[PDB]
Amino acid sequence: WIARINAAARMQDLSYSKLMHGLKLAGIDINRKMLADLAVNDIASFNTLADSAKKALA
Amino acid sequence: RTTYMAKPGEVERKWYVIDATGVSLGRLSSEVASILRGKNKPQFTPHIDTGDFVIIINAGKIGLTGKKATDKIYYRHSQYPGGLKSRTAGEMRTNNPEKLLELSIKGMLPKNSLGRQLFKKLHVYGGSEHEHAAQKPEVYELR
Amino acid sequence: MKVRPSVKPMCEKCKVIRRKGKVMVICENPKHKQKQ
Amino acid sequence: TKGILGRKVGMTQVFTENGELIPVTVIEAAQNVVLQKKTVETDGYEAVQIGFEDKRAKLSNKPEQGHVAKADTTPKRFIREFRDVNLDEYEIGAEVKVDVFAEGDIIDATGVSKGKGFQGVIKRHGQSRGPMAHGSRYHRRPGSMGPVAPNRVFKNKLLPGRMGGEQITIQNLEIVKVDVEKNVLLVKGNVPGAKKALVQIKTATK
Amino acid sequence: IGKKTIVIPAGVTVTLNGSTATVKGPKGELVKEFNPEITINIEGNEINVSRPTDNKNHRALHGTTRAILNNMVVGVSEGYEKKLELIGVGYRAQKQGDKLVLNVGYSHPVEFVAPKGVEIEVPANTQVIVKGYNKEHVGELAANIRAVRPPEPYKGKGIRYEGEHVRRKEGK
RNA sequence: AUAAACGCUGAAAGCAUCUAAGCGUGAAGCCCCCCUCAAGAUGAGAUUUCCCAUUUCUUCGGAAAGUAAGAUCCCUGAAAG
RNA sequence: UGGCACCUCGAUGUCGGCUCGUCGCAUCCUGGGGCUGUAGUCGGUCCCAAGGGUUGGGCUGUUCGCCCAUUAAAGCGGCACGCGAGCUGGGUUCAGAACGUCGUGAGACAGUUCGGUCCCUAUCCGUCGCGGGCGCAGGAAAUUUGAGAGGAGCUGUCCUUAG
Ligand SMILES: [Mg+2]
Ligand SMILES: [Mg+2]
Ligand SMILES: [Mg+2]
Ligand SMILES: [Mg+2]
Ligand SMILES: [Mg+2]
Ligand SMILES: [Mg+2]
Ligand SMILES: [Mg+2]
Ligand SMILES: [Mg+2]
Ligand SMILES: [Mg+2]
Ligand SMILES: [Mg+2]
Ligand SMILES: [Mg+2]
Ligand SMILES: [Mg+2]
Ligand SMILES: [Mg+2]
Ligand SMILES: [Mg+2]
Ligand SMILES: [Mg+2]
Ligand SMILES: [Mg+2]
Ligand SMILES: [Mg+2]
Ligand SMILES: [Mg+2]
Ligand SMILES: [Mg+2]
Ligand SMILES: [Mg+2]
Ligand SMILES: [Mg+2]
Ligand SMILES: [Mg+2]
Ligand SMILES: [Mg+2]
Ligand SMILES: [Mg+2]
Ligand SMILES: [Mg+2]
Ligand SMILES: [Mg+2]
Ligand SMILES: [Mg+2]
Ligand SMILES: [Mg+2]
Ligand SMILES: [Mg+2]
Ligand SMILES: [Mg+2]
Ligand SMILES: [Mg+2]
Ligand SMILES: [Mg+2]
Ligand SMILES: [Mg+2]
Ligand SMILES: [Zn+2]
Repeated sequence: WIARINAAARMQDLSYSKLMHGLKLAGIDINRKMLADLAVNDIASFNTLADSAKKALA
Repeated sequence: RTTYMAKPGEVERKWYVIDATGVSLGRLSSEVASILRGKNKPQFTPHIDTGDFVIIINAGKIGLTGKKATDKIYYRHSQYPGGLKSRTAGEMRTNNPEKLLELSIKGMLPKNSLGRQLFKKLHVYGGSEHEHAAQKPEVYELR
Repeated sequence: MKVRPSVKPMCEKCKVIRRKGKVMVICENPKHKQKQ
Repeated sequence: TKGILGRKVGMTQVFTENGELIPVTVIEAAQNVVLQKKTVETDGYEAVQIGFEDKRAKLSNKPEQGHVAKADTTPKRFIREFRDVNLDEYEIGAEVKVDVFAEGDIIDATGVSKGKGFQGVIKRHGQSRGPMAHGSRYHRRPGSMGPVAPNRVFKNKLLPGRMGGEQITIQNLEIVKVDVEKNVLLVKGNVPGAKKALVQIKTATK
Repeated sequence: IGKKTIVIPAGVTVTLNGSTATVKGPKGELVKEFNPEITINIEGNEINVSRPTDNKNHRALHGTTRAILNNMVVGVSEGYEKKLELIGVGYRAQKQGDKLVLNVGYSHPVEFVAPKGVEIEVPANTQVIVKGYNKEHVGELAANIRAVRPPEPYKGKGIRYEGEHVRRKEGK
């Protein structure tokens, strides 16, 4: 799951490390299993979550 | 339960051409090995092949920092007594750049049947001309 | 040529240099040539 | 650089004009023709293909019969190639005669050795026997197979096997006399192979 | 201290193209490359060079660039030559057109041909000169000529320059 | 192309210096040259020539059943074993 | 040469020689050099170099060592002191007998002397040769490129240059 999430998040100009930090800092508590599922077959929702994580970091 | 596992032929495999002018040998090989393995896709399944095909041109201008062009040695043994042979890295870059790149990249792939299948997807040319124009490869930029 | 671990000048006109990354002395007296 | 193909006829001797007596081997080189020409634009290397003996159409098949018909001749029994040769000569279908050589040239002979069967290590590799008295029980045996530490036996540990029958070339070997009408070639010394073997004669490399 | 102030005497054509350089005088054409990290200055009759980095890996290059520009300028203007003399019985020298022969006590004559840009002339059987318009080639050709039979300390016989103090011994 | 070594030009370090940038010589040794094996080199290569596009069934995929070029069974043998 | 006592006592055969080698370089010869208290011929010492080469006998079971005659040279070491399901069995280390010496004695002595059973049909890997099968996107006949690998690699004397 971690490898899959990292691959899907590098296309948004983000590491796995930065994305996980932003998700924790934003308050979202979705585990790696559901995030990998979204990365595989709901990429739009994954991009939405990644945008929220980007907002949290800055 | 419910976790996506890919199937053979289910993922598209594309073609890339990478210019190796001035890049360090290992720093190019790491990126190429990651591309071949298929680790840049959210479809990555460890037990099958989802990676891409790679064409490397201008392998004769690959970079070697320090005194590696003369002080790095490549060894072979024929399994006959006293049959060890040596070769320096600058000599191979001058004469067989393709084999230098192939050794470097092959050392970075998994050492099993799948790794042996992945190695067959790499084409290395010492010049700037390749014969795979029928596959319509794209340009890949490093990093 | 003297190959020693203890290269050092032997008279008042010896000279110490470095060639290919190793210390050696040169003199107009050939008996004084040394290298590590 | 020149070259022909021929059969080893026999072995004899002749007297030179000086007075001395020398051994010679007789080679018959009749009926050899140029078949095909290999070029660097088509093959990657330059060579000439020569065929040696006419053979009955009963023994030849359609592929090789078409190949030889492409040069307007009858099927051949031996076909070989020569490199390092000038392609300006050798028109396709032209014949090669023994007079390409002259008395005094230095040549090379290439052929397949006489066959010795399953031979032991003393005939095959020229080993040494063990003592054959003083109580010894070791006469024509190979030897020690190696030390103990490797837990194995190395490669090139010479052992019994099939002895003869390989390709051998022996070089810098003078020519004595050429007879154009009888298509023979008297050349001084030995050549590998039994009688009726194929011998490939060509100009010395060095 | 000091490695500056190149002065072009006269009739010397000097041009700069990228990292290269190009010098022409009355003698011949000399072209060679230089590192881009050095700075080259050109005007009508003066040449100057400066080192922006000012560290060990750059001061030496500044100095050598100044030195070899001076060498190229002076070579085409005034020229370079070296002096060789042969000492000992039986050592002669003859010129076969553009070819040099030496008899230095061997069982076969040794032949030297002057390459392009240099001229070998022999005023007398026991003394030779090499001419040219660059220091490197003239010096190397003279060194190769001397290396056939270098001087020996016991009697002094051999080929040598005009200005070295070859050591002498006794050897009773 | 190099090892030990010998040099040319040359600064750092107004001189000197075989080294730092750049050139040249230099071993029975290294890589070639010479002889042999070698495409199962699964990366299975190349050239020349020969045979051609049949009939039954199949849900396609595919199968069988007579052949062409060619080869073998069987027999006479040795230059081979 | 020793110290320890970690594996082996429901067995890991020991010295020398024979057959067969392979590796290290701290190089005996041959190749290339620096210094010399190197005139020449011959040497001394150090540096690079493992490609090839490196004898036949007398004495002793001998390794070793001395000697004879040669040679360009007669290198030093590792591999279970390489190699006994490859060989020998002279030595050591079984039962017989004798000497010197020790013991009252039966006996004993890294003291000597003469004689003394060396078993095995190769399963797996390994090595040397020779075949069958399938593969190599049609089925065949020949001729070949060469990635890669193996072999070879030694050296004297005489004449001339020139007394
Ligand atoms: Mg001292
Ligand atoms: Mg014997
Ligand atoms: Mg017997
Ligand atoms: Mg093992
Ligand atoms: Mg050279
Ligand atoms: Mg050579
Ligand atoms: Mg093929
Ligand atoms: Mg018969
Ligand atoms: Mg011990
Ligand atoms: Mg204890
Ligand atoms: Mg035990
Ligand atoms: Mg047991
Ligand atoms: Mg050494
Ligand atoms: Mg020597
Ligand atoms: Mg010497
Ligand atoms: Mg040896
Ligand atoms: Mg006797
Ligand atoms: Mg040994
Ligand atoms: Mg043992
Ligand atoms: Mg032993
Ligand atoms: Mg033994
Ligand atoms: Mg054994
Ligand atoms: Mg005994
Ligand atoms: Mg007893
Ligand atoms: Mg008593
Ligand atoms: Mg008896
Ligand atoms: Mg007896
Ligand atoms: Mg006994
Ligand atoms: Mg047996
Ligand atoms: Mg087969
Ligand atoms: Mg090869
Ligand atoms: Mg192989
Ligand atoms: Mg060999
Ligand atoms: Zn001094």
